[PDB]
Amino acid sequence: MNLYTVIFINILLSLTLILVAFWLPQMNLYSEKANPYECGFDPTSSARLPFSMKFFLVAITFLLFDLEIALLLPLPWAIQTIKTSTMMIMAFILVTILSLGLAYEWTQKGLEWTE
Amino acid sequence: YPSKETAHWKPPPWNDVDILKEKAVTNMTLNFGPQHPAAHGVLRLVLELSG
Amino acid sequence: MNPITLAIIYFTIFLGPVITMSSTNLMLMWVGLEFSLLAIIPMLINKKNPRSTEAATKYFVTQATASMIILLAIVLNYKQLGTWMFQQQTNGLILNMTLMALSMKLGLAPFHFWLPEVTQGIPLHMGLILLTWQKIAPLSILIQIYPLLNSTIILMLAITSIFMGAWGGLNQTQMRKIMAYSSIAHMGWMLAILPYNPSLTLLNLMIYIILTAPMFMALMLNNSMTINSISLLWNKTPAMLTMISLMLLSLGGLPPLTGFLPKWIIITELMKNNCLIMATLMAMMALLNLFFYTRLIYSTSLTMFPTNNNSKMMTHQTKTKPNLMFSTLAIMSTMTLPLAPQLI
Amino acid sequence: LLDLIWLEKTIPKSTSTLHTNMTTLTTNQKGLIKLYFMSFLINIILIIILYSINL
Amino acid sequence: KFYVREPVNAKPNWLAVGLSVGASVFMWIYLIQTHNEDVLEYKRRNGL
Amino acid sequence: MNNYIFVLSSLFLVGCLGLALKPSPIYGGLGLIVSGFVGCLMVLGFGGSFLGLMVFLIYLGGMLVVFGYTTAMATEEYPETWGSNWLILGFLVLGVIMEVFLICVLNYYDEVGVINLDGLGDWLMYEVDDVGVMLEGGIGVAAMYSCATWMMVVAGWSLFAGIFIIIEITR
Amino acid sequence: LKKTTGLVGLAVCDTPHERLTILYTKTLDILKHFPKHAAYRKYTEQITNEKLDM
Amino acid sequence: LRYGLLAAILGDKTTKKLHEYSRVITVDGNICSGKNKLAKEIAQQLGMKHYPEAGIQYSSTTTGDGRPLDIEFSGSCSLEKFYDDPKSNDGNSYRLQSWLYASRLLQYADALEHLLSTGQGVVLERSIYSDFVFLEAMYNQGYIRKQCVDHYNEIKRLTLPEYLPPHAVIYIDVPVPEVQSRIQKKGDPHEMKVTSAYLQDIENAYKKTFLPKMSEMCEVLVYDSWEAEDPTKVVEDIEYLKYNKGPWLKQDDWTFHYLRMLVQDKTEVLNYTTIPVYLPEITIGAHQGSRIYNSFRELPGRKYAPGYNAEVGDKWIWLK
Amino acid sequence: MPSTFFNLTMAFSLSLLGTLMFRSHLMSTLLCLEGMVLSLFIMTSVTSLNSNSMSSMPIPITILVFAACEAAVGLALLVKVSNTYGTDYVQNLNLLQC
Ligand SMILES: CCCCCCCCCCCCO[C@@H]1O[C@H](CO)[C@@H](O[C@H]2O[C@H](CO)[C@@H](O)[C@H](O)[C@H]2O)[C@H](O)[C@H]1O
Ligand SMILES: CCCCCCCCCCCCO[C@@H]1O[C@H](CO)[C@@H](O[C@H]2O[C@H](CO)[C@@H](O)[C@H](O)[C@H]2O)[C@H](O)[C@H]1O
Repeated sequence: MNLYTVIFINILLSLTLILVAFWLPQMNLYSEKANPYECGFDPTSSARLPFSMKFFLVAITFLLFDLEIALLLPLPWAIQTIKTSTMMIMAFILVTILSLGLAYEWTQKGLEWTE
Repeated sequence: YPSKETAHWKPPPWNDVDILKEKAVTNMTLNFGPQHPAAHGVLRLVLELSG
Repeated sequence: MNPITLAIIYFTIFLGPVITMSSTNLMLMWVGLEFSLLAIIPMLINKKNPRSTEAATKYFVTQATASMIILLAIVLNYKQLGTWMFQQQTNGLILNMTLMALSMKLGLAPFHFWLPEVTQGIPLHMGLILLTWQKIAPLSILIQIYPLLNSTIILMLAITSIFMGAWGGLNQTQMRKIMAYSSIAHMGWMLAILPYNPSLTLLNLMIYIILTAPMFMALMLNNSMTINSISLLWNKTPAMLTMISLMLLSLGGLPPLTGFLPKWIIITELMKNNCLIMATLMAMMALLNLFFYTRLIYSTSLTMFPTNNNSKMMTHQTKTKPNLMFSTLAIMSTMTLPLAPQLI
Repeated sequence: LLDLIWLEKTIPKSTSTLHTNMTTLTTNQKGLIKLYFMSFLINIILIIILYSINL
Repeated sequence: KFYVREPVNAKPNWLAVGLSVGASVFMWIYLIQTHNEDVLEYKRRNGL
Repeated sequence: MNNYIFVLSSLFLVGCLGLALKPSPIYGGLGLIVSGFVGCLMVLGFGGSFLGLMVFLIYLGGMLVVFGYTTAMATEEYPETWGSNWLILGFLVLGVIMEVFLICVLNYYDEVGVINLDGLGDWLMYEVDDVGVMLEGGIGVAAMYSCATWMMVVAGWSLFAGIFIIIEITR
Repeated sequence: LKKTTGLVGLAVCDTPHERLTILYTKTLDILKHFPKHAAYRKYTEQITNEKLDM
Repeated sequence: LRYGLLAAILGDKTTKKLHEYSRVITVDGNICSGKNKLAKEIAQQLGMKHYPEAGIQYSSTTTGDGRPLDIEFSGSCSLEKFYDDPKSNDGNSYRLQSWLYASRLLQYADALEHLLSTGQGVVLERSIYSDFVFLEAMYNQGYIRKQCVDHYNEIKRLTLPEYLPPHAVIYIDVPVPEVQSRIQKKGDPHEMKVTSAYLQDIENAYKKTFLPKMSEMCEVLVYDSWEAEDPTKVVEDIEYLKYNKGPWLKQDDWTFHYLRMLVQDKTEVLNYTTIPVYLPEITIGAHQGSRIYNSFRELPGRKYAPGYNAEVGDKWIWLK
Repeated sequence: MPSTFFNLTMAFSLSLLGTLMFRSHLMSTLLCLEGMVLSLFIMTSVTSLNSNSMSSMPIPITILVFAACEAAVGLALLVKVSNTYGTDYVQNLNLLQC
């Protein structure tokens, strides 16, 4: 119950600061003030248009590497096993396969940003 | 067996390659200035950026 | 593709099904399914043309949905029986959903609209894998649970697919789509006889594979992909016409050819089990298949279609493409009925 | 009246027609995944209903 | 001599041929030995 | 507290309902983040720990990459929220009320069955080893390094092949 | 052989004498087609012959 | 071993053999532009291999006996007949054009195969890239039909994208009056009937399409008539070309391997030239095609496969 | 347990329903699939924790791993279709109708 209490207290503190920030200041709302910002000149186009991601390949590769992280995170409890040799062999194979995948991607220019 | 709909259908390309209506690449248009920390105050560099 | 990618991708395509058929655990069978699904897609999209990408996307979405439904079935069976295999006591809806989702994976009707499109999009040498090697795993998953399946659902799907494949075959001019529809019909027979005697389902799978692979390699020979295109073999490669005719007729299922043995034996089993109406209807509707194969035979072997001036240089140039496996499979598929007793 | 017309219409040509009508009814699909998966949804519902009613 | 591009299959691949003939004779010998052994074992297990 | 777990499951249902209604991918990612958090909490309340935290971590990473992809490809001049489309809004409210009414109906027809709102929270945990020590789910998961090495082999191969497959799909 | 030229983008030429003889001869050939009275012809021929001789 | 993935793994990497003079130069020009002399001389000086211009008999000359075959087998298209009657109602003009395009495609495949295999360079006299000029000229003059234009463009779309363009193009520009003068001097009875309008259309197509299109990727040099002579000058220019422009730069071992596999199989090369588009000019009837095929498949040495013709002088058949 | 399993099954059902009926953007369909993945993992996790079966807790992690791999493949396919057509709209994926 303690963790819930403290997290709710943090939420309430942040939200209270926001509400004070929105209801205390004196305001004046008008179109020119409200309109978006772009270095003093009007937007040539809206910011919702497609924005090419030049690291898409590395971004996807991150997914698989993070799942490998997941597979590895049990090691602190694994080492408390009796089959230490088996655990060692399996972890070594896993990490070496990780390294080989990364090395192949590197040698194949996966990490070089796309232009 | 042609029917009402299948009249507008056309034979598929011999090689699988299909001629497509060109996709114009529309680079975004940023305004690197005038009021930018790196524009030295009075440059409206109209950058045309891809990504 | 570089050699290492070829090795890994092909090895994974080979691994997936082997895991599925050598796994005692439902989660591991699901792992085999996912292996096949993931590994096939790069081979499909190898060409990187607009049609290829769309075919790969269709395959991906459909197969992912099927895999999730199967995984739900597995998880609910776990919730019920504390185990990872289907038991006689397992809830009926779980088995119904498994049959339904493996039907979607296999391409059976009415979940069949996806197969023709993907087959049309993808190249022939991968169409062969799609219509042969990728069916072994799902059908194995069913066969391992055959005693518990639902006769009503299975017969409904089977007859639906026979009718749908037969009707779809007529309209199509494209060889790739024609072979997709033939796949649908033959799978319809396979599932029709699955609940009663899976040995004959496996017999039909074997004969269908042994007949389709030769035909796909025949198409690969001249990259033929249309009725008009295949019509030019009398000029480009006359020798193959005889065996192409025999093989199309066998797939249709005429008596002297092997194609009869699957249908005849399956009808025999169904009649033994008193499935007269479904057996009759399936046998009747399996003749549209002979019709839309006979049209091909007419176009290629029995009549000589107009040719082009430039085929003369194709004549001049030499050819070294037909394999030994083509001859072996073609003969052993279209001249083996007298050894039928050993097959069953 | 009979041999060249009515018999041909009744036995061969009626069958030929009906089957062509059915192939042109079924095969022509617009080819969109949205509609295809809608049909798969209808299959879902129908199997559920059959299971329920047959108990 | 007649052909401009050297015929791909100009002379027999002695290696492939010798392998094929050797495999065939070995297969026939093995099969005959196996058939004899099977007959002998059938007689042995069924009292002639 | 009696209604703790049921409330969490209902919130999960609502988040999944929003995702199914399919707003713009940005709101889809936000909804799935909330749903992943609630699911992690359900797992935590069911005695789990490592599994809930792992789902939360992996899902945060996945939605990060997904958002990056959406800003680039899955974008529109006017992204549609849950409330923007009147049909989406109406069916959101309809789904909420429908689930409420379905809960009531199942409770009424089966007083004890799939749902036991009366007696709710009385069957969350079934058994616990009171004086045990090694009962933590991390142990079961780590078993992949000893008793279930086949699981590790297949999963590691899946990721390895994923590297090559992704590179060649994106070539 | 010079490892580098100070100027950026101007890469070292392995066969400078051959390249120069080739270019100068080509120039002297194209000049023949100018009218014999052309001041350009006269001056450019003097210049090119000087450098070719060097 | 046939070049395959196995040989590629074990060696036979194209980049291992490529050298400075391993290029694909294409000499181009209007009729009687002196192309042949310059082509031979460039090839000789640079140590590369010269490929004469593809004719109606190219496939026959390069396969089997190497002897020119009958025209019925070799396309039934006559250049002399084209000049005598260019609008003949038997459709000889477009038949000739399609056959020449297909033969140029075959020659290009052979030259690319040679380059990627031996590592030697190749010099060519016109190619598939430059071939469209003649078709455009025929269409403009009115000798061929718009459907034939459509057909040729379609086949080029199917075939051209697969192969890498030539490294450098060397275009000889000679004005139409002097083209006519040279043709008169050559004094071919049937060639003398080519019209100035036709020659000017060829020249216009060249300048207004081919050179602008090639300069986008290849390295394009233009020599007038007076510069064309003294080929040593052109060899010098080729020597001091620097190719920083073109699809060639981004290739590597595996792309070269797939191109090699495509070219090695001459069937795949010519597959799309036989698309079953039923255009009367190229379409042949079943009876005539069957007669031609039966006649061909009993010519001395063309009944069985290259290695199995006992009549010509092959033996060990019972073992092969 | 019972109410939780009912709500989780309903959640998976709704996400499956969302996947089956599209709505233009392919990315949203991928997200719906991913949500079904979440629900299935939760089902397995709660079942295992309820049964105290620590030998089956290795399996939800395998579910996550393989679902992540397929999601990555899906994202790559989205990238390719976007390169082809300029958007991820599923309407454009209609060529193979012929
Ligand atoms: C009791 C059971 C036994 C009875 C079984 C009867 C089954 C007989 C099936 C015969 C089918 C033959 O199918 C035949 O297809 C050809 C195509 O060339 C059609 O051919 C005709 O079609 C239409 C007329 O409708 C014309 O436009 C066309 O030019 C003409 O060729 C025939 O009209 C049809 O009869
Ligand atoms: C109980 C099952 C029994 C199955 C056995 C019978 C098989 C039936 C075969 C059906 C297919 C016959 O295919 C037959 O094709 C011809 C043309 O080829 C169609 O006939 C067509 O002719 C021309 C175009 O070609 C059109 O002008 C005409 O309107 C159209 O109908 C017939 O309408 C169709 O019936």
